[PDB]
Amino acid sequence: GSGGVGQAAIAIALSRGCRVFTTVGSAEKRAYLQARFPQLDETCFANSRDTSFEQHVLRHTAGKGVDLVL
Amino acid sequence: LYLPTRFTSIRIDPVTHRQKLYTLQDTTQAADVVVDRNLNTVVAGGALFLGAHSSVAPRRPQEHLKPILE
Repeated sequence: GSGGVGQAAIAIALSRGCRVFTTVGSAEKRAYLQARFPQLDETCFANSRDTSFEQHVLRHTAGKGVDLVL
Repeated sequence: LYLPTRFTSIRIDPVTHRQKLYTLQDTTQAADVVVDRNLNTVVAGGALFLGAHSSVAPRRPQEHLKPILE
């Protein structure tokens, strides 16, 4: 999300009112994003330098998963 | 009836394992197992499964056990 096509993907996906899940490497990027898009929960963020993001999406998704992955 | 068929990622670490283990009053040895079906992961001691997909098998009627019906 922190990056080029990331941020536009969010903004667009949000415009069409969607549950979003983004990955991001920095603790600081968590920051910029959380700011730039207010509609983001802390549930929205998982890591990106690692496989942990899977477990995370599978939790707050009740083991159903996401409808599109970018 | 369900046999194993795929694992996606097993990860065993016999060091942490020795550690994760304990001793019942029985004098026997055991450790805690946990299953997180929303994440598809079984953990116990030092062995961590991931995506351990099992699957169906046909029960084969052994007709040296057909019942006498009277």
